[PDB]
Amino acid sequence: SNLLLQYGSFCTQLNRALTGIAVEQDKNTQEVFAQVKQIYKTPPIKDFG
Amino acid sequence: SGWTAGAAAYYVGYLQPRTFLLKYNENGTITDAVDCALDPLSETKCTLK
Ligand SMILES: *[C@@H]1O[C@H](CO)[C@@H](O)[C@H](O)[C@H]1NC(C)=O
Repeated sequence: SNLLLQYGSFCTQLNRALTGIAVEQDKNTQEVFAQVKQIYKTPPIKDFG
Repeated sequence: SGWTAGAAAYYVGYLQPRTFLLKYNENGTITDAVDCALDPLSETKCTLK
C-alpha cells in the first residue's frame, strides 16, 4: 500500500470513470422509466370494450 | 523534602505510521492537514485531494 501511494492519481481516475458509469446507469433507468411524473392506477372495472 | 515545584505541564503522545494530506499555502507554510483514515470522511477528503 505504501508503494501504491504514488499511483493515487491513476486510481482516482479509475474510480472516477466507474462512478461516472454508475451515475449514467441510474440516469438511463430514470429516463427510460420515469418519463411520467404521476402514478396512475388501473380502474377497478375492466370494461375496455 | 525542602523543595517546591513550579507550575508547568507536559503532554506525551505516540506517533504511528499514517498517511496525511498537507496543505501548503502560498508562502510555503503547512496551514492545515487531514489525517487520512481517521474517519471515512477523511478518506473521502484524501481521495478527492
Ligand atoms: C505571506 O507573506 C507576506 C509578506 O510579504 C504577507 O503579507 C502575507 O500575509 C503572507 N501570507 C499568509 C497566508 O500568511
